[PDB]
Order: sequence, then structure tokens, then C-alpha cells
Amino acid sequence: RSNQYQRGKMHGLKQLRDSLADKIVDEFPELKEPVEDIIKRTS
Amino acid sequence: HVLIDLLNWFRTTNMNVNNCIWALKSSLNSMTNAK
Amino acid sequence: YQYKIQELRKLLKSLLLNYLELIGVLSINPDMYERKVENIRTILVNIHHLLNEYR
Amino acid sequence: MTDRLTQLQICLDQMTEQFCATLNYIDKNHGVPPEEFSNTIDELSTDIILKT
Repeated sequence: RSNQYQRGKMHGLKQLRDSLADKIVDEFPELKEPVEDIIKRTS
Repeated sequence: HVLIDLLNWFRTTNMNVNNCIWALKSSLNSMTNAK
Repeated sequence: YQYKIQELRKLLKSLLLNYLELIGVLSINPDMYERKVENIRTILVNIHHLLNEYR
Repeated sequence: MTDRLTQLQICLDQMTEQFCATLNYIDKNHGVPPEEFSNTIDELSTDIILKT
């Protein structure tokens, strides 16, 4: 149960930050370049 | 030991996650004053 | 005063960017998340300093 | 009338409260169905953008 919770929360967080990066790129193109680096800083 | 090692590692991950959650809650409770 | 205005705008943009990076840290490697948290607060604290001269 | 400096303080306080609520929802909800969670987070992010 703990492992399933960990996997589900990891998937949720991944989709959270993917959507947030996408929208930050969308409405703020000038900050698009660091955001991808942020992914490189995280992933 | 194989099952024991996996068991202990998964337990460590579990309460590490729980401690991280509690630390987040404590940080928000402390920092609400500075809000 | 335009310099302070643009400094505040770039600080707000950097604060949003650092919030995104910190929540990504929480997502992938939360164990060291605090390493950025106070950092973000410093920027917020700097914002308060930026209010002090505007008073 | 309300002075715009007081409105600015109210806006920043509401922004801080909104971030606190969003991260609390993330912390207490990570694991709720993925679709409902994603929709609620999209609403919260739209709220973040509008507050900005």
C-alpha cells in the first residue's frame, strides 16, 4: 500500500510539474528557457 | 534477509515520506506568521 | 522609480520560476527541498526590502 | 474608497494564502482520482495566473 501510494504520488507530481511547465511556457514565453533547464535540474 | 532487506528499505521510504509531509506542515505553520 | 518597478517585475518572475523549480524538487527529490525553500523566502524578504524604500 | 496600497497588501496576502492552500492540497491529495486531481490543479494554476 505504501509503495502504491508512492507510485501514485510520483505520477501525480510528474503530471503537476509537466502541466505547470507547459502553462508557464505558454503565458510566459520569455521564461521558457529556464523552465526546461528546471526539468534538467530535476530530471 | 532478502525479504527483510526489502521490508526495511520500504519501511524507511515510508516514514521518510511521512516525515517529509510533517516537515512541510510544520514549515507552513511556522511561515504563516511571516505571511 | 522605473528601475525599482522593473526590478520588482523581474523579481516576481524569478520568484514564480523558483517556486516552479522548488515544487519540482518536492516532486523528484524532496529530501533536499528545504535547500531551496529559504532561498525563495530570501527573495520574498527582498521584496519587503523593496517595499521599505517605496514607503 | 479603499487605498490601492491596502488593496496591494490584501492581494499579496491572498496570493500567499492561495499558494499555501494549493501546496496543502498537493501534499494531502498526492497518491484521489488522477483526472479530478488534474482538473482541480488546473483550476488552481489558473487561479495562480489570475492572481499574478
